[PDB]
Formats: sequence, structure tokens, C-alpha cells
Amino acid sequence: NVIRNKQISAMKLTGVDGKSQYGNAFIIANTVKHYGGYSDLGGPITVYN
Amino acid sequence: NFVLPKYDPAEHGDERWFKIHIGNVGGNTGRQPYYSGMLSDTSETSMTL
Repeated sequence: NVIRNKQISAMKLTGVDGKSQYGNAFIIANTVKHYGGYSDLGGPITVYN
Repeated sequence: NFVLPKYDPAEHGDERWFKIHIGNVGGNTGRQPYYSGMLSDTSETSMTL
């Protein structure tokens, strides 16, 4: 789905904390659909540690 | 089993490929190239030798 290929890659990519961010609680989206924009590329979706 | 860190241009440098070498075996104490791999710049690499 969108779920794996987007949100788990969000899990894999990290930031300032220094790799890791593992074991943390995330508030993600159930289902995500196109809304608008010029051309529907990979598109912005975020997840929150 | 070895897990190798995500590729870093600073720590690794020019090349994302790596050479795993073997050491104290037989009568040769120095290095012998034992394996080659390609490092992942999106996640850490898992392999069993």
C-alpha cells in the first residue's frame, strides 16, 4: 500500500538525533489519497515522532 | 551475521562499495580479500558469511 512504501521509509530515514529513532511512538495516517497539485509525484507525507 | 552502517560520505568517503577481508588463517597473517559488498545509503546492510 502507500502505508509500507511511505511510512516505513519514514521510519528508516532519521535526523538530528543520531540514527536510531527506533522504539518510538508514531502518529501516522490510516489511509492517504491524492488531493491536488500540478503532477502527482511521490508527494509529501509526514510522520511524527 | 554482519550488519553494516548506512553509507556516509564523511566516514566512508568516495566509494559506497566495501571489501571485507580475512586475516589470521592458514599461514597468511595479512589481509586476503574475502568478500565485496555495496553499501546502502538508505539503510544498513545485512549479510551472513
